[PDB]
Amino acid sequence: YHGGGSGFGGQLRSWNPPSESVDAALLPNFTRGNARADDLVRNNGYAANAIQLHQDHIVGSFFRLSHRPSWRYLGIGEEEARAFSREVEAAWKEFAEDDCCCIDVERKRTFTMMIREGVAMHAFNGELFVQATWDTSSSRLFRTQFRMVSPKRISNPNNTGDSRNCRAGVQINDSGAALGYYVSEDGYPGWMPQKWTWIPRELPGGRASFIHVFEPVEDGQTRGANVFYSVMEQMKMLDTLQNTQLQSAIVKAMYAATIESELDTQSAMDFILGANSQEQYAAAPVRLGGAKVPHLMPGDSLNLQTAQDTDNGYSVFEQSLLRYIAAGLGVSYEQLSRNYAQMSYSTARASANESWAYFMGRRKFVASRQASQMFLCWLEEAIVRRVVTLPSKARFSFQEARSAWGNCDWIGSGRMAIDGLKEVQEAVMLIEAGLSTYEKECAKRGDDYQEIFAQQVRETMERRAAGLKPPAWAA
Amino acid sequence: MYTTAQLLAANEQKFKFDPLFLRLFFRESYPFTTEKVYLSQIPGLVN
Amino acid sequence: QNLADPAYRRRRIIMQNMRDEELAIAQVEEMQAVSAVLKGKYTMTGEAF
Repeated sequence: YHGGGSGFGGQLRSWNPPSESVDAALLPNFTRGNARADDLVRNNGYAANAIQLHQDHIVGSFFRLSHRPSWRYLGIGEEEARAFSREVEAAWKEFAEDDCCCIDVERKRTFTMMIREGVAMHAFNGELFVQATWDTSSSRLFRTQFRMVSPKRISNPNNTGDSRNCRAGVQINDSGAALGYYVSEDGYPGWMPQKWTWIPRELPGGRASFIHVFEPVEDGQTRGANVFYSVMEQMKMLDTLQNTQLQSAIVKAMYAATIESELDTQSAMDFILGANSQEQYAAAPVRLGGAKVPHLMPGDSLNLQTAQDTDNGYSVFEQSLLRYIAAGLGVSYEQLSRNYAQMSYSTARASANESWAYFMGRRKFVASRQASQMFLCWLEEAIVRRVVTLPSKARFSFQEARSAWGNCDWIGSGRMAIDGLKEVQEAVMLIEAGLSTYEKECAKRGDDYQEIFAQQVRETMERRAAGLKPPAWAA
Repeated sequence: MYTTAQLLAANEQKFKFDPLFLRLFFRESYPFTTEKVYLSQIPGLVN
Repeated sequence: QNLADPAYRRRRIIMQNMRDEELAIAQVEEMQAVSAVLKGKYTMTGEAF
């Protein structure tokens, strides 16, 4: 091509990017890249807002679980399948949201909030590390414990030159499949000697010992890259500009007026401004009276500096940069920057729904994956303990049918309404037209049809007993 | 001066060497944990 | 009969070193305190100080 070679008369003649693999492009300065990204997200208001939006929209307040077993594939009657489904759902609802916080080892988290922790960690560091443990304590019915570990906890020991198999703390097979990890102890305080430990990705018995969740851009990408990588400098310089602009405004406004007399400073201040009245260096404090007009002789002049407009394009320039950063992060500019001005309903809806589609995609590709992994890990312990009896006519056992038995998804916060009435009208019209299902609409609203029907029945019978009024579902 | 001079080949013709002794006679590896290394043998001879 | 990795040997060596460092620090403060509430006057001096 023409632009491919050198450019329109040199231009990018001296710019030859070093064609290389993703690992070559990220490993050499992976540590400092993560450090810069976390520093920006930690001490930048916009980045903190972005990560908060991620953790509040990907999952939100609740993370409901819905399991559908592959009864058709497993040759299982649907009634037995759904009985087992409700049993495992009851077990999950009594286990995951346990107030013990004993699902996690540190006892300081709950399931939904650690899901948020994981998705935020993946968002602002490009990868996610979780581990599973079998507690030795016999007090709890379930001995499984969970813990998320920062990627910085996983590194090549001795920080040596990277090897083919051991890749900055991960062991890959001949085909490149990861099988083991190197995780070191906590580094606070880092002055104590630091010790690593090798952990298999999964138990030889099939249990998933460790869970690595990320989106690999290219094959062989052992470690994910945070989304910030493309905008770090262009947001760091932005915040530096904001700080410098604020300081410049302060210094420009702090002088205001000047005096050009010939006499000494204290006498000039006494004769032109006031002050004095000293009870007994520190210049002189001037009394804040009202409407003081002085008298002057030749060689004296009071000049009030006109200063300058303090926002000469700064606001619009930072607005454009915020548009750029919103494009980079994939979230809507209005959400990122608290700017809803002069926006039409249709255009606001378009931006909001495209951002919502992005968020739903990221949810499905991150939170669903990690939730499925941890859910299967817990389910293996559950079936081993035989708390719930798997149907006796299984054509395949759980060991090979992990995916078959673990067929389940999750529902986060639903598509929250922009108008409400339009959405409910769409729901009712689709239902009366038979174009959708109670499952679809309750998922869109963050509900579930089974227990919503149970609640409807309970309220109906309560109203029947009370003799108040039959609601709009009778006979 | 006007010496654009695109290059097309970077031939090395560097070296010709392959151990093959690493696979001929010393297939097994044993890195040390300690410093002192002990090896012995047993002679077989009798009247 | 039961050796150990020289890495672990270094680890325990450093642990012992930190322990004796802490002891040496603590005894300095204890000497400070005994001098202080023993006579009130208290001077600190030494080579290269």
